[PDB]
Amino acid sequence: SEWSYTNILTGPETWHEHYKNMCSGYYQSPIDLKTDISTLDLKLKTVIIYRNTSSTETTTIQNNGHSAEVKFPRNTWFISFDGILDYKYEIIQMHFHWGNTDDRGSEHTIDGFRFPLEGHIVSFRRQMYSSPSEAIGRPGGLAVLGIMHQIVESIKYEQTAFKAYNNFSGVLNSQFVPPNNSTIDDINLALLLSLLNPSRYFRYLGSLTTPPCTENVLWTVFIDPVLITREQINLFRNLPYGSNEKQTRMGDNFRPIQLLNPIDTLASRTLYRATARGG
Amino acid sequence: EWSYTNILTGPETWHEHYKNMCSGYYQSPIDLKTDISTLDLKLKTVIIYRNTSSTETTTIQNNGHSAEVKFPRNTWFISFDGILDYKYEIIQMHFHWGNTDDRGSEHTIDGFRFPLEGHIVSFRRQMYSSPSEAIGRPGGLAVLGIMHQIVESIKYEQTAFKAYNNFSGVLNSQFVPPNNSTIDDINLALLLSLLNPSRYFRYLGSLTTPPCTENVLWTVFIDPVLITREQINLFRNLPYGSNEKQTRMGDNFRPIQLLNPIDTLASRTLYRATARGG
Ligand SMILES: *[C@@H]1O[C@H](CO)[C@@H](O[C@@H]2O[C@H](CO)[C@@H](O)[C@H](O)[C@H]2NC(C)=O)[C@H](O)[C@H]1NC(C)=O
Ligand SMILES: NS(=O)(=O)c1ccc(CCNC(=S)Nc2ccc(I)cc2)cc1
Ligand SMILES: NS(=O)(=O)c1ccc(CCNC(=S)Nc2ccc(I)cc2)cc1
Ligand SMILES: *[C@@H]1O[C@H](CO)[C@@H](O)[C@H](O)[C@H]1NC(C)=O
Ligand SMILES: *[C@@H]1O[C@H](CO)[C@@H](O)[C@H](O)[C@H]1NC(C)=O
Ligand SMILES: *[C@@H]1O[C@H](CO)[C@@H](O)[C@H](O)[C@H]1NC(C)=O
Ligand SMILES: *[C@@H]1O[C@H](CO)[C@@H](O)[C@H](O)[C@H]1NC(C)=O
Ligand SMILES: [Zn+2]
Ligand SMILES: [Zn+2]
Repeated sequence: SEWSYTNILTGPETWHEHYKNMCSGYYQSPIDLKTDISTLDLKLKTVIIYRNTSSTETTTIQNNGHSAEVKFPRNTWFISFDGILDYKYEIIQMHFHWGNTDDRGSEHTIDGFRFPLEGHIVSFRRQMYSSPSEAIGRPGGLAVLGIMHQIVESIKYEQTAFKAYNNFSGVLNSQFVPPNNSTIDDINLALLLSLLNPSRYFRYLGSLTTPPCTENVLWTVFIDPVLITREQINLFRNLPYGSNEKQTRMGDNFRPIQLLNPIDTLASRTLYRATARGG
Repeated sequence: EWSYTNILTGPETWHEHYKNMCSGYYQSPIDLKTDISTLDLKLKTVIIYRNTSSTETTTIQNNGHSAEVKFPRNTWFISFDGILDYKYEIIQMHFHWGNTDDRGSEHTIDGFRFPLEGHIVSFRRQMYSSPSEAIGRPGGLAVLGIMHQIVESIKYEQTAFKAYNNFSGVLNSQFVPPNNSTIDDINLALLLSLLNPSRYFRYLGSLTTPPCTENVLWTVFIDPVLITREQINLFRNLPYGSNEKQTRMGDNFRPIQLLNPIDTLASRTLYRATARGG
């Protein structure tokens, strides 16, 4: 509402001035994920996403004016980074970033390459913090998974990411206006993760990619994309932007690339990478 | 003599010309049916791993029916149980593709054909001392099926051809049968990391070319690795062998077989694996 992607008064170039804590920082996201300048760390294990089977509550999705954001009910979806299914990270939401055109859209790049859509699965560190509102603002409170998606011409519906999303229960269209929300069938996040290799990813400490760009995010970005069709990406593009945006249709809702180590950093960060127990 | 495209020697005739075992009831490929398969949680992630002290060369041949990578002995292995103790040793990798982008794979998944199916062939070194003893004996072989799908937008480094090191450029019109060329080693571990190695169909079946021996433990990964139209067209530049009717190599896949033909004496089951978590 005080920031946008496309209105030059409030757009990404202004965030460092409008939200200095912390959009002016030097641990910002997204970054270029560079295979050659990253350190392989064999101790980083396969990611698991898993559901509390006795959870009953509804999932919703909202056009928040900046993105399409799925809101998961509490105590329902989890991430494990350590092989133990003990509720260390609890998923809160998933939102999406895409392009006006198929050659751009993602926040992260991989060796300079932009994907048409990047999904962000946002969790809080339940191991330490009892609620999301406690975690969102505090050191080390968040972990986000970045899921790239690529467009293919030939695929069965059932093998695309939209199958895991249950097609968003058909809710995406021009009438889905900010700030409306709608109930949807649940997203099968375990199926989504099975559509890529969950051992192969970049890992680094960074930030939220929208203001206030808090530097409290443990980032994991999977290298292999899940697959969607051109028709599916088009469903996002019919969403309208909020009125504080210049462009009418929602698209190009991604932040410009940040450096891993701007010149003013007082302690450099390292980009790590993981791969499966093999090779 | 056999072929894919000559109606006189082609797949419809294999059951008669090679009755052992192309007339059997445990033949491959099959349609891999998600709904009519049994999830078996005990089936673990597949690992491919290299003996880092091997230095022997890899080669590729146009054998007249496919392009076949031949790996040196004692070099590349598969583990299905998480232990790296050389139970399965990889022998070769070959490929099946179509004249057009909408067919080419031997297996289907829920009826869908992919443009290119790779077959990583290994022998059960746990029981048999050499590829030549395992290839015609019970339980001798295990093959991995790798589906590939065409994308328009991708960097070369993220395509399967990075793992293949472009086959050192040997895929071209002048690569005539039965020439063989030395190639850079194929990074099969990287290839496997391009898909989810816990998510696969598993069943007992057969070689997909004569003599169709019924001694193959099949593993077919569900998620495809990615290639470009340019890359698929390289395979289509290869010439077929002189006993094919078609000139350029393509449609070198066997028709779909049933999991359980009517005459079967003991039905087989299609299994499915997925990663721990859900
Ligand atoms: C997935 O969701 C979309 C809606 O977001 C469905 O698209 C609709 O298709 C029918 C016409 O056959 C009409 O209701 C509308 O023209 C479409 N909506 C828009 C905006 O395109 C689509 O059918 C769904 N797909 C599946 C497989 O369920
Ligand atoms: N693009 S990104 O992935 O880097 C990113 C992620 C998240 C944010 C905003 C945080 N707000 C949340 S999750 N609110 C919230 C959380 C719990 C509850 I109960 C109510 C509200 C910004 C950017
Ligand atoms: N399409 S398929 O994947 O079902 C399939 C069909 C046919 C074969 C049999 C080929 N025999 C081999 S591997 N001879 C061989 C033995 C030792 C050596 I050194 C080199 C080669 C294998 C796989
Ligand atoms: C699982 O769901 C039940 C009922 O909603 C809930 O009371 C329980 O706490 C949940 N378990 C978690 C969050 O680990
Ligand atoms: C979502 O929509 C309804 C109906 O318009 C509204 O009353 C409700 O408070 C909204 N809830 C959320 C999740 O913001
Ligand atoms: C690995 O290769 C070395 C040297 O090439 C060889 O002597 C050794 O047997 C191999 N290890 C195996 C096959 O397990
Ligand atoms: C493989 O193919 C393309 C050539 O057009 C290229 O960009 C890539 O560098 C080649 N790599 C090797 C190892 O030859
Ligand atoms: Zn985001
Ligand atoms: Zn084969």
